[PDB]
Amino acid sequence: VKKLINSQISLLIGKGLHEFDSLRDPEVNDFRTKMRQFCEEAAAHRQQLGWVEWLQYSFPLQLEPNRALLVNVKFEGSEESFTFQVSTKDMPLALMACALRKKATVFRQQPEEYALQVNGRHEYLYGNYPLCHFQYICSCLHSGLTPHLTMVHSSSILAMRDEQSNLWSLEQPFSIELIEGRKVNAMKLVVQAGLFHGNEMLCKTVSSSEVNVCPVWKQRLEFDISVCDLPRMARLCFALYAVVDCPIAWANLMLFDYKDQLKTGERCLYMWPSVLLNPAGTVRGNPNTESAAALVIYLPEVAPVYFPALEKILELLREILERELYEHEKDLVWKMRHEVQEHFPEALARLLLVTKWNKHEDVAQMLYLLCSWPELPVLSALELLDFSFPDCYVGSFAIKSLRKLTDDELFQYLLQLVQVLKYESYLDCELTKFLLGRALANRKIGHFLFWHLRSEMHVPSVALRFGLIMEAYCRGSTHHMKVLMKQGEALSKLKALNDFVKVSSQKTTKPQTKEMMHMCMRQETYMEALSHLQSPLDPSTLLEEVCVEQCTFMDSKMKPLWIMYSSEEAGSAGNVGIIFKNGDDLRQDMLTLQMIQLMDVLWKQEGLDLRMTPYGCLPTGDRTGLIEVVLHSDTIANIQLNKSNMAATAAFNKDALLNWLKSKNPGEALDRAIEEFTLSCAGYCVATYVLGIGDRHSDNIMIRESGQLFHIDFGHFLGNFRVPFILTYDFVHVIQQGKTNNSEKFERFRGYCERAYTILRRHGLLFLHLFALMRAAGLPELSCSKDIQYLKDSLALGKTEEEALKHFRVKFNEALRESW
Ligand SMILES: Cn1nc(-c2cnc(N)c(-c3cnn(C(N)=O)c3)n2)nc1C1(c2ccccc2)CC1
Repeated sequence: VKKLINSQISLLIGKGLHEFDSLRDPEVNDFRTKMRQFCEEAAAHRQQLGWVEWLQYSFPLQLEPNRALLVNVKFEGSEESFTFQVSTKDMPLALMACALRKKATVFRQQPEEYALQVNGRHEYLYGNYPLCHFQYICSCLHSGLTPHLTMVHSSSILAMRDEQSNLWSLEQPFSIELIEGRKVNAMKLVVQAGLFHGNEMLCKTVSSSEVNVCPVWKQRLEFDISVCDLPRMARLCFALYAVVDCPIAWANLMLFDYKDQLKTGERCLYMWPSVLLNPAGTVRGNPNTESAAALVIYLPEVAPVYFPALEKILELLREILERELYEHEKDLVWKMRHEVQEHFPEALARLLLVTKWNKHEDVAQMLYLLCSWPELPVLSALELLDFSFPDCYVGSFAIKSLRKLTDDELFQYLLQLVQVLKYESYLDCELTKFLLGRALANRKIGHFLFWHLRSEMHVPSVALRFGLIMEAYCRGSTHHMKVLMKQGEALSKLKALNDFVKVSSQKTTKPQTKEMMHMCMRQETYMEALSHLQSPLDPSTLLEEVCVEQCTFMDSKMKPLWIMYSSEEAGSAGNVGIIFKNGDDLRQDMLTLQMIQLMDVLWKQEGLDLRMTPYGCLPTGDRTGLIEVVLHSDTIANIQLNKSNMAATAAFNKDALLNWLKSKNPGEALDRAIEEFTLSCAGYCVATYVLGIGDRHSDNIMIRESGQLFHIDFGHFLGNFRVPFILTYDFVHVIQQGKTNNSEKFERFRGYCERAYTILRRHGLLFLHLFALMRAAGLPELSCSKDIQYLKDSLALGKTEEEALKHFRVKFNEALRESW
């Protein structure tokens, strides 16, 4: 039992638990015991939660950021149902009462004892909220479907819960002895060092002696800083390069250990290959000890030297610049530090960037203001998670301020918070305890936290950390671990199936490959593995019976698979699909879609539903991911091919899109699809201009039969190949309802673009903090300031609301003139 769980975690996280112990590292050993225990206490509090609190954990509510409707209600142990004509202003409790009365009259004889489960879904409807505030109700009111819900009693939810149980006295200057190395190159070799407190130097970059390629130095490198004035998060960074410039390898390390003690004596640093100095990189050596260039160095003794505790630390024209600053302006902010705490608390980030981290008296002065610093908003707190604020007490404060994050806000920023783990100096950190804690209190946070870490297990710089966090998570969730093993089981099968489709497509016809994909899919093991799991894209979505005849593959380079599902219990809402792609990095796609989804949230909060399609996209492994099938859609390209004996047969290529809409929306149903198209077009015109989505062509823009426009293939963003605003004649034609001149519908569409644009600019900083935290990912198109800059200009964040609107009008007008 205890052994099987250990072998289950190993297979699931894709790294044997025997490997962690084989390193014999006390830090890895300390994190494992402490986090195992932390996660087991969370598991314990959970198994005692009330039945409603278990619904908030296992099935958290999907809420939207009057008018009549038909709803179908049945009960758990019967096929018998009742269809009611209720209102969007009614709470679930009233519908639950109607359902219990209709039961009493059929069965010839309390609502607070039930929850409404969404049929064939891991979704529920409970709490004091009108029906239209629920995502499932809106997805029914929009598509034209009748919600199907089952009355689940308190005892059946409790049965689920139960079945799912488990110092200053050192004034000398800092120095190291650079002994030798064991690398490969073909010239002389120089080892440049540097002391860093995040993205900033504590002193200048002291270089080494030019020793020949054949390498021994044995030099005492002296740094321009004192041993008493080393910050706790001091980072000694190295770089090895060849000269007659060519980078070879880099390596970083902390001067204090996880137990706050200054390190001694000999250190062999297994270096990471280079693409000058890299302070942002991992402080753990390359795990490929056999094929890695190593650097031996000495950490001289100073006699145990522990970093002082907080009790010792604690004992030891201004308004015009508060909206990069000069050396005199910095001195002003630092002298005024007490006034900044009391009258400008949100300016904290600017005060943290002016304190001299190269002087221990200055740090304690800053930290004294910080320990009495009032709580900052979520927006201020997301800025302090950057590697630009590396201090542990700053990070602890940032986490403290982020504790007020709702489960909806935390879920929206989970990708950025997972990325910040790459910046952490030590294994046991506040961020992990916060993620793991918040994961174990919410199965949906826990699901996605797992997939974010699992997706990168093949990346050796994070493999140890990500694997230890997943192991700690499984300790606190034995049932979920098995639920996620089922998802990896389907994915292991989709990878072997896709490898066959790849080989087969280069040897035979598509109908021949398709038929054999079906014969392989219909094998016992494939039928079991691909059916009856939760969707890695959405835990609330249940992938029940796999529809083998409806499955195929797409013709693009990597032969993506088209896997269809159906569920008897769910009805039409159970007809779902996933696209399995293997070969491309899907990280940037996920980020771009999450940023569009965030835009849709900020628009919906202000009462604007621009009819957006934020379809799921999730990396699951090495160059492997899933995309969500948006049902009843097709590319602009396909529609425009204009084939004969079809309902979309056009006399002119321009009419193809409008004829396609007419054929799918007959009669009075057409006018709504023109509005759907107009709103979605405006939202994607803003999203693509703001995010710099270039290289747009008819085969990467899609339309739903409902009229809704949306983009696919986000392989390029932030201007990478200054992208101008885009307007296609083929779309303006549809907005104008097939008229040459129609300004009434064009200006209302221009209004949508203007309104959408302004709303985004007000949260411009939120996109700025989130994209800055994202630099930790290693996306080749999100690597520097020139990438974050594109967003600063696209949103004209410097300018006022009226100045930016005119600048946008020039961008919107230049797109219209470019439209043939
Ligand atoms: C009908 N239909 N629906 C889609 C569809 C639906 N939802 C999506 N999210 C995406 C998507 C997103 N990214 N992406 C990608 N990178 O490839 C694809 N595509 N595609 C088709 C087509 C198809 C399907 C199967 C076999 C041949 C041709 C006609 C192309």
